[PDB]
Amino acid sequence: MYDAIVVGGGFSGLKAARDLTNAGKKVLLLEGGERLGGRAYSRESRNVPGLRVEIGGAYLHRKHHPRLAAELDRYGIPTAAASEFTSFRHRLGPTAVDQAFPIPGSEAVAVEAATYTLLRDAHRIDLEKGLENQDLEDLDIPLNEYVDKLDLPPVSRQFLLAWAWNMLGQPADQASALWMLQLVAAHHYSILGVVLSLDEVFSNGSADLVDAMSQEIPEIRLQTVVTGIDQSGDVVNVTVKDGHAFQAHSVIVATPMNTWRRIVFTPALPERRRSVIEEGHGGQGLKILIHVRGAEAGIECVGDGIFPTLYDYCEVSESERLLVAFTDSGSFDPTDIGAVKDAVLYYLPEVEVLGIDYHDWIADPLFEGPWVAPRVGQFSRVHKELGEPAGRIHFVGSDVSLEFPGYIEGALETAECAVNAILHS
Amino acid sequence: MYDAIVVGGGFSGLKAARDLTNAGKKVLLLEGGERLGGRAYSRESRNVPGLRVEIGGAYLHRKHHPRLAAELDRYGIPTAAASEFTSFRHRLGPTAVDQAFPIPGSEAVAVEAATYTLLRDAHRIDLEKGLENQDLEDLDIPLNEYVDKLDLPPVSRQFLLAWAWNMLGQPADQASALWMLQLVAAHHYSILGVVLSLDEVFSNGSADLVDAMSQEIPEIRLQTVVTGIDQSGDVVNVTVKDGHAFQAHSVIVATPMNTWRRIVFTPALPERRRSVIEEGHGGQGLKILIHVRGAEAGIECVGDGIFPTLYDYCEVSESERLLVAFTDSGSFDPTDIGAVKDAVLYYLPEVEVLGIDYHDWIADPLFEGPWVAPRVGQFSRVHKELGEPAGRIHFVGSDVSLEFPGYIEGALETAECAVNAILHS
Ligand SMILES: Cc1cc2nc3c(=O)[nH]c(=O)nc-3n(C[C@H](O)[C@H](O)[C@H](O)COP(=O)(O)OP(=O)(O)OC[C@H]3O[C@@H](n4cnc5c(N)ncnc54)[C@H](O)[C@@H]3O)c2cc1C
Ligand SMILES: Cc1cc2nc3c(=O)[nH]c(=O)nc-3n(C[C@H](O)[C@H](O)[C@H](O)COP(=O)(O)OP(=O)(O)OC[C@H]3O[C@@H](n4cnc5c(N)ncnc54)[C@H](O)[C@@H]3O)c2cc1C
Ligand SMILES: NCCc1ccc(O)c(O)c1
Ligand SMILES: NCCc1ccc(O)c(O)c1
Repeated sequence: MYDAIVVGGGFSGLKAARDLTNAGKKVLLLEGGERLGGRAYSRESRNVPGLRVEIGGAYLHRKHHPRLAAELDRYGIPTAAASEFTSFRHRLGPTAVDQAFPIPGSEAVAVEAATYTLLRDAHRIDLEKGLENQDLEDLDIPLNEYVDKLDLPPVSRQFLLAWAWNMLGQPADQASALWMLQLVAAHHYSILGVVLSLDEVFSNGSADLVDAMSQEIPEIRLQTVVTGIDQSGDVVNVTVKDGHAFQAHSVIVATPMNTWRRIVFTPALPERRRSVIEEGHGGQGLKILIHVRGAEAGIECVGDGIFPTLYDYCEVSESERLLVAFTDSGSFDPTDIGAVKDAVLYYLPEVEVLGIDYHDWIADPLFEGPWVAPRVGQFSRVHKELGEPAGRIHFVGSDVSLEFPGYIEGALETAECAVNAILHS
Repeated sequence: MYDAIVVGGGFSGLKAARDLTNAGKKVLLLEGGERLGGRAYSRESRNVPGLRVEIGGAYLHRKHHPRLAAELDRYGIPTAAASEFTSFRHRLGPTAVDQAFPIPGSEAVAVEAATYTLLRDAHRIDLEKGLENQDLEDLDIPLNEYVDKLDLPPVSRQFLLAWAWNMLGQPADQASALWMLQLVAAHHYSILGVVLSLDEVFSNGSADLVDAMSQEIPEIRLQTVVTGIDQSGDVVNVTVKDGHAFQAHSVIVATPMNTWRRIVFTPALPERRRSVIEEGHGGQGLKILIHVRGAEAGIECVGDGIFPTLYDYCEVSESERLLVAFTDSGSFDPTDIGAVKDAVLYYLPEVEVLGIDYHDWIADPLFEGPWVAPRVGQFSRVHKELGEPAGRIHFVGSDVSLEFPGYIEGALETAECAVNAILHS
């Protein structure tokens, strides 16, 4: 019997389990997989033997992510500034300029006006109240309709759409405008900031921080899949797939939102949460690492291709590199290499694709999705509650962070909040 | 005896007198000077014999100025697109980029945030209510204080300040923030638009339109200075400096705001207007035409110099040009050529000043100022009323336009409005 059982060994669970430990509590961390880190997954490249790649969460920005920064400072984890872009190869039409900010002057007045509308709209969201408690329904519509209302000329329109596709992991017709404004809000009410937060990387991968953190957790069970969390008795009983149950005064669910439906909760969770939990969020982010020949360093491409963005990731040799493409799994099949060639050649006709590397987050039973993105209409029905305690069971993780959802920083923030709650209750 | 006496032969009076005429009214136009056009003043250059220069109002933009556009269309007056800028020589510090929009990326987030604040603030102004009827007092503070609140990094801060100086004709400490926001509002709620409205010029000078218009006015008295307007009787009596009085059912005052205090009105004007009329507005715009050698075509300079802006105006020969500088008459003495050399050399150290040409609008008794700019605190006390009828006497002109003050378009709009009022009353 434990003071707390933490279910899930991504950053959320790891921080929770460690902080509770250091506070003097008796803590058990249960991880379903064979590794720690969750959606922060560094490993050897499938294409380049010996090369260590981030297959999920990679980037941070110290100004926007103070908790993460403090983790890095705590353990002396080195960070390098992310791959700089010297070469611009956009597909935004003939009037675009080949630089990082490709808007031409002919569009400046329009961009000015949209910047006001977007920020006005984002200034409606208060980041503590929850997206369902602020009469924001009018905004919770498909992104494409919202962007059609803005009436943007071609370059800025497509530029906005491409990054929106990248960041949200959803085509414009499935993405919620409200959620886009939520990301704008989370970045100190900045549209620009949403892209400028790709500022830094882990010099040796996320696993450095994963290991530094796990060092301080005395009890961890890998390969342990929780299937039931039962709080009907005086002490919470946690049921596991293959073996003896575990019990604790408190349980922290630190698993991905889309996996919650695979656990039996007793009693059943508060009913307002149930339909969203059953359908899952709509995130379909697809990140592909593309092994290439013939690409010069520092390329960045944004445009109207099936890869909204494609840019430099890593140097492999003097002739070979890794590029990264973002798109979504409903729109693109990464196992279709011809398709990948076409998507790449569209921006970079001189570039030869050697191979691809990715992780199928959706098909992974321990995840059932990459980062969170709500379906249209979801989060104006229920959002804040999803991360609220139901009795003695707490819910944490990037997925339910109000402050920085979809980012490592969000995983850390929700954890902090659960820890403090437990240290009083 | 006339249906109407129009006092002043700038664009305002000219349109009024013509439209009233064409409506079948019996109209007399009284002009104090020896020319028509007022602050739209084309003439021979003082520096370059044979060269025709705009010494006042020169630029327009068809999208922002529909009335002016229709005048030009009516008379087939040719317009050329204004001098294009190929060369940028800013004094905005070492991080500025030498292009028309000199903001660097390091400042983009800050500019984004200020753009929201500025436009939010400008969106408070409704362009029909008058700046004194909307609880805008909080904004009617010195521009420098308002801009200090925005907390802008060096390039965008100085860039904003320099154009504000240019457009308002006042140093930051004397200019009202409210008035700046008013200009933003007038340009379809665009900061950018305030500078992009320098779009076109009269191919042969403003006098073309002045003449086309005056052709259609059958009675005009030049060298006729009105000194009194007396409406105590049944018919308005207009007193003139040297000679017999004139009378009419209606009088349109179409003279510059700052000259109104030199006329005796009977009865005295409504008392709320009196103190502003006595002090005059604070406009001190100084436009200097600088004859130069050693300047290549297409130069534009913006910066922190005593000339906030200095840019290409006219080609004189293969070695000689005219540049134009804007500043204000309280800050700079244009008769001091050494000073002019220093101001120019500051941006363009290779450029030799041959001579200068300007008009002293403030010292001209028929004007007592260039374009309107209120003193801090003036227009939130009284603004809309200044252009409102006092009995049978109407007040028109750029100075009192709510829609486009300081522009020819404003002169046209106020006139239209007086004409319609008279055609009913
Ligand atoms: C492609 C991609 C790119 C990203 N890039 C960035 C980025 O650049 N910057 C950034 O900040 N973030 C990025 N992220 C987001 C970030 O990686 C995650 O949002 C964050 O790591 C979430 O961590 P977590 O602790 O909330 O949950 P997770 O990391 O998902 O951890 C959940 C853990 O629970 C375990 N689990 C699941 N089911 C059970 C079960 N029933 N029983 C026991 N254990 C179970 C899982 O194995 C997993 O270890 C990216 C994400 C993806 C998918
Ligand atoms: C330096 C400068 C640059 C400018 N640049 C531009 C520009 O680029 N674009 C733009 O749109 N506008 C510009 N303007 C503004 C524009 O020129 C004026 O605001 C506009 O022409 C005002 O015209 P008006 O009809 O209101 O009055 P005015 O043009 O001033 O006409 C008033 C008339 O009344 C006469 N008068 C004065 N007192 C008496 C009296 N007591 N009795 C009889 N008659 C009298 C004067 O002689 C004058 O003819 C500029 C102005 C200046 C000063
Ligand atoms: N909700 C944003 C999650 C995210 C994080 C990193 C990325 O590179 C990305 O495209 C999207
Ligand atoms: N109130 C703006 C009046 C104005 C008009 C033309 C100019 O060139 C200028 O600097 C200012």
